[PDB]
Parts: sequence; C-alpha cells; structure tokens
Amino acid sequence: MLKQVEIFTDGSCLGNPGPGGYGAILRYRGREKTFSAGYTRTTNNRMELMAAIVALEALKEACEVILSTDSQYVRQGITQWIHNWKKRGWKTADKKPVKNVDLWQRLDAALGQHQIKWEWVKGHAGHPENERCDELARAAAMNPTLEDTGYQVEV
Repeated sequence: MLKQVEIFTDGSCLGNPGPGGYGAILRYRGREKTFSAGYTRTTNNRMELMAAIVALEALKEACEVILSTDSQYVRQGITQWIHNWKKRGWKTADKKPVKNVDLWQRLDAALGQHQIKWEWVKGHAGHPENERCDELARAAAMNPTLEDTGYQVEV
C-alpha cells in the first residue's frame, strides 16, 4: 500500500479543435484506477487539463498526492498563471475571462482539498505510467463519445 496517492496524466488531440482524449492512472487505496474518454471536438490543452481533473475528483478525502505529467500547459498554469488569475478574478489584462476558465476553475476546486507535489516529466523520460496515459489518451481520441461542453472558438 502506497503512503501517497500517485497520479499520472496525459491528453491528446488530433486537431485544433478536433477529436481528442485523455488517460489518467490513479493509485488510491489498494487499487489502480484507469480513466480515459474521447471527446468529439476539443483541443490538446483542454484534454491535458481534463486528465488531472477527473483523477483528482476521484479523491473522496483530503490526500497527499504526487502528480506526474509532461504537460506544459498544466505546468505553466500551475507555476506562473493560476496564482495571478485568482487575484484578478479570473480575467486577462484586457478584462476578459481567461481561456479554459471552466477547466481551470474546476481543477482549482479539486486541488483545494489536497496536499500536492507536482512532478513535471520530460515527454521522453516519464515512467511507464505516463506512457500508458499517452496510449490511452491517443486511443480515446480515435473513438470519441463525449461532447466537450465548455469549448469555444472564442473567449
């Protein structure tokens, strides 16, 4: 039994927008849960965000998490933008709503409950679990069954 919840995520997309999917591996309690879904029209960034949200939302109590992803958008958001956006009421300098505010606000809520250690992997050097995420994410996008509701060409 791991003394820390381990989370691995990836997302993929064939176009901008296009069909896309996500893969998330969660090691919680004594099992290994795998999540993966495809969406009809979405973006890469949205899928990488969706990876992390679905895994964290599966966490029913406050936990000590370690999340590993090679995603630069999650990283960039988490390390340099997020802190700034709350202070600005989730707006851009031009007073418009941030892009993917629906996903960022949603992930924000999910982290609020936990102790999190972020591990930024290099695409070419993740653990066997990040690669499986890549493969799940890819397969999902090849067979999309869901609609990405917050997507806009727009805002």
